[PDB]
Amino acid sequence: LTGTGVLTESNKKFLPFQQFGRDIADTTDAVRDPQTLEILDITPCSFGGVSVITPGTNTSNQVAVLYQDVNCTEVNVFQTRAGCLIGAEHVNNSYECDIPIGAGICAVASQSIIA
Amino acid sequence: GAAAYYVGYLQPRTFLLKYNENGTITDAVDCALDPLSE
Amino acid sequence: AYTNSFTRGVYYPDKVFRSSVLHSTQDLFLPFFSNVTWFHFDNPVLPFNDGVYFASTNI
Amino acid sequence: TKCTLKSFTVEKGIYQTSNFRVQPTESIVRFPNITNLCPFGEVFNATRFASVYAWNRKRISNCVADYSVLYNSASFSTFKCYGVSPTKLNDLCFTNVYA
Amino acid sequence: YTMSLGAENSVAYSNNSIAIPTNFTISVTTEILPVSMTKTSVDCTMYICGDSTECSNLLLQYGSFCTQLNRALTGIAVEQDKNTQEVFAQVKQIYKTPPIKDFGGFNFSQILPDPSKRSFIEDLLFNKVTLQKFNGLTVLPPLLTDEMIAQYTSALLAGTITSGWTFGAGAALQIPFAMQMAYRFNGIGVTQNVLYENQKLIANQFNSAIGKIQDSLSSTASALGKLQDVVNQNAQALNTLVKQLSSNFGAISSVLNDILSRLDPPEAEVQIDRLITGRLQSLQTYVTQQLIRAAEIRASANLAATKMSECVLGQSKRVD
Amino acid sequence: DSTECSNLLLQYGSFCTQLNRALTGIAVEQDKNTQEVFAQVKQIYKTPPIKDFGGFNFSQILPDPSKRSFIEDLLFNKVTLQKFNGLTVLPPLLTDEMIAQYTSALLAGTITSGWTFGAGA
Amino acid sequence: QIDRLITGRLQSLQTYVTQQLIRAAEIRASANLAATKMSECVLGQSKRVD
Ligand SMILES: *[C@@H]1O[C@H](CO)[C@@H](O[C@@H]2O[C@H](CO)[C@@H](O)[C@H](O)[C@H]2NC(C)=O)[C@H](O)[C@H]1NC(C)=O
Ligand SMILES: *[C@@H]1O[C@H](CO)[C@@H](O[C@@H]2O[C@H](CO)[C@@H](O)[C@H](O)[C@H]2NC(C)=O)[C@H](O)[C@H]1NC(C)=O
Ligand SMILES: *[C@@H]1O[C@H](CO)[C@@H](O[C@@H]2O[C@H](CO)[C@@H](O)[C@H](O)[C@H]2NC(C)=O)[C@H](O)[C@H]1NC(C)=O
Ligand SMILES: *[C@@H]1O[C@H](CO)[C@@H](O)[C@H](O)[C@H]1NC(C)=O
Ligand SMILES: *[C@@H]1O[C@H](CO)[C@@H](O)[C@H](O)[C@H]1NC(C)=O
Ligand SMILES: *[C@@H]1O[C@H](CO)[C@@H](O)[C@H](O)[C@H]1NC(C)=O
Ligand SMILES: *[C@@H]1O[C@H](CO)[C@@H](O)[C@H](O)[C@H]1NC(C)=O
Ligand SMILES: *[C@@H]1O[C@H](CO)[C@@H](O)[C@H](O)[C@H]1NC(C)=O
Ligand SMILES: *[C@@H]1O[C@H](CO)[C@@H](O)[C@H](O)[C@H]1NC(C)=O
Repeated sequence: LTGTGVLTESNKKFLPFQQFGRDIADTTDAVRDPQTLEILDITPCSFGGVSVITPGTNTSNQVAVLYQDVNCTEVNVFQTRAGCLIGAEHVNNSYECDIPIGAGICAVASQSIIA
Repeated sequence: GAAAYYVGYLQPRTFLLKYNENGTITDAVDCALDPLSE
Repeated sequence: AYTNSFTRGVYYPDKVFRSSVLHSTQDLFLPFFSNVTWFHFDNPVLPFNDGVYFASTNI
Repeated sequence: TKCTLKSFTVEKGIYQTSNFRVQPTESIVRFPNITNLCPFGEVFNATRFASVYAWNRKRISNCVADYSVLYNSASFSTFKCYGVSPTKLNDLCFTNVYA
Repeated sequence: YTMSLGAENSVAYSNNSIAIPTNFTISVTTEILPVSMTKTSVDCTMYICGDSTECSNLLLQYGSFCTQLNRALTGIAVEQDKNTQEVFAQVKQIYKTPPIKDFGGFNFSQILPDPSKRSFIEDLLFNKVTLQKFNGLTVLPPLLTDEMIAQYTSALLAGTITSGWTFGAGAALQIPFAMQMAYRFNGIGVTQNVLYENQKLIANQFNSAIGKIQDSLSSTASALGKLQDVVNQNAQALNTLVKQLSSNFGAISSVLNDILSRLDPPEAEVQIDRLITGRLQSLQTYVTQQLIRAAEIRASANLAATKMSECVLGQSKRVD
Repeated sequence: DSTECSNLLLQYGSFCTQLNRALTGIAVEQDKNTQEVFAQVKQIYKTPPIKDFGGFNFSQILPDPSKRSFIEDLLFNKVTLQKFNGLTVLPPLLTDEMIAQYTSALLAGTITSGWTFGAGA
Repeated sequence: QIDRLITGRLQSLQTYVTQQLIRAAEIRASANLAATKMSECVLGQSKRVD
């Protein structure tokens, strides 16, 4: 079996005559090591979409980057429910939504990006 | 003291098996028995 | 001496692990509520008929 | 963004430009602990071959494979596989083999 | 049996006589309308090949197929937020409900929000219904969160109590509630005095009707089948799409990793090309059906917005 | 009725189930459009036996118990309406002599009662 | 050869179904308008012009 992912100890109780399992639709969840007979789950490493926030082309060449639904623990830094947004400056006061992001947060003012 | 023993035969009949939280088969429906199971 | 094979005869079709999920597969099984043969003596030889369900309770 | 939108000017707003993922590291391999080879010579180095109408057949199991000796050497006059690349034969684990 | 169409009555029609009402029942009615779907988004290049350079190498021979599909899905997820903005966000600003509540005896406490949490009914509604994603599929969040929508609806029905159709033209004008209802009666064709003389009975019927709705919803299942349907359809489309990955499509194997792991590039590319053709056709089918459903929802949202404009911010004259 | 073709069809997965479901959804919608258009009245009102509607001649609009109304028969004489394999057609839920009874109820209501018939009693 | 015939016929059928779905959606729109006209013009007296 040749694939990629993260191997973790499996609490999912196998039976003496099971080598690996699938939770749904051919998605193999675990496997028993052919040496130590231990069952480890394969949870694929995080991935997803990346989007760019810009004020345009003439207004500025600066840009903020949003990593959709990713906890910023992998590669300023501010976390939302849309995902982790890096490059924008967070502010407290509220305004009219200019550039929509998601989950009620929108984004340029005073020569920089604001969230 | 003759004891009893039952004997049946198998057939290729599609079954739908119900798995529990323990990964154990606890029920099943025979998909060609009657109109309801069908 | 016939009998009612109520629901017995289900088995694990493969060595793969599933849980908390319904799965439908096609294989050789024992049709539900079919009749079964009952023996108690006379032990004849028996056709194997592409698989055999056997059950009993120590002769 | 300019690259995806096919323009040297990109107006205001939000644009999705690509996906991302974290690349795998430190390759691992777990084969079974069994360590012993099969009598491959016994398959090729023998004169007791069966007649076609009475073709013989044996089984090969519970051993270490490695057929590069048979694959590359001129020992065989014909070497053709059906659905399997011979150059990967050593890296393919099987349940049994029938000869 | 052969179905009956209805009760057979025959109005006694002559030419010298008329029937006229001598009483009235005010009542309430619930009307349910969907206005959105889950903002589905799928990465085509990962869906078809995923973590395989050679596969995408062959995919490049089909040009922009992924680009067109991705773009179409973006255009629908965008108009779902447009639909929600168009139906709810029709109020210039956020009105507030005055703290002292003496609306002529009319008990509106089960419609207005309670700062403890949404209104009682809204909470019952949310708890009435029962709202996967593992390989290149995701769902984007909505722009307007639940608390933000419940803030629009609180501003809306906190306006129409205090100002009526007025607040939907210009500045709000405070008018005592009972006077407003009396006017609306004049608006139908019943002399204003009828409301004042019978104010107590009217308030009682209104309240006992709100309580009847509260209990109809609190007990009758399948109240929101129309709303549940959209969720079921979205879930079904996603589950079928995911399931299709196990289909062989005439290949030697349904898994790309094994074919690739054991076949020389010639035969391997052939089997890959077969798999790709199959998976691509499945994706095209999915996106087409999703677009049709989106168009139907767009029409539904437009109807809902129209109904809100004429029935909430004013008083409809058109019948039924 | 080709076993080999069937075998060569399973390799393509749930295509047929999906197509069948689509045609079922539309057929249900077709039965709903008629339930939603004609079935607007809860009772079946009937035209009074004596007809003295202030001089307005209705005899060509109302049903004629000889058979539908005259105009409807004319309409059914102006249109130009099988299955062989794998293809079929389902009958509608509401038959012709049922729809014509919804029309002959809404029309026997609007006459006697004005618009109140569909507002309340 | 069978695979070739199957792919072809399957595609022709999927095309048919797609066209039926679009046509059905347009008919639905028409039926909705008809329902509105029956509700507003027959069961009462519409005032909107034309
Ligand atoms: C107005 O008067 C008519 C004439 O009787 C009433 O019509 C009938 O009611 C009686 C029972 O009271 C029935 O037996 C008749 O079959 C009805 N139809 C006729 C006579 O054509 C009518 O009900 C009266 N209006 C009200 C509101 O009661
Ligand atoms: C119009 O109908 C209402 C329906 O409630 C009548 O109200 C009832 O009147 C009776 C007789 O006084 C009381 O016993 C009930 O308690 C009233 N019901 C409610 C809910 O308060 C009303 O009387 C009717 N109009 C006339 C003129 O009789
Ligand atoms: C409006 O009606 C609500 C009923 O929902 C009233 O609330 C209740 O008052 C009773 C009387 O003591 C309490 O037992 C209930 O617990 C209260 N809450 C509910 C949810 O029933 C409310 O007081 C009424 N207000 C006015 C002004 O009529
Ligand atoms: C594997 O086998 C070797 C000897 O054959 C032994 O030393 C080692 O402990 C074994 N490991 C396991 C996990 O069985
Ligand atoms: C961009 O900004 C400049 C000045 O800020 C303005 O002149 C121009 O019209 C804007 N739009 C463009 C370059 O498309
Ligand atoms: C993200 O990671 C932090 C720390 O690793 C953790 O506390 C948090 O629960 C995670 N999830 C979110 C949504 O922040
Ligand atoms: C925002 O509010 C929090 C909570 O009072 C405070 O700690 C923080 O300094 C504020 N930041 C700004 C930029 O106002
Ligand atoms: C099976 O799972 C249940 C929870 O669903 C648990 O209570 C039980 O201990 C598990 N093991 C069994 C039943 O052997
Ligand atoms: C046959 O015997 C010769 C002589 O030892 C040896 O070189 C050769 O490898 C043998 N053949 C096989 C298939 O092992």
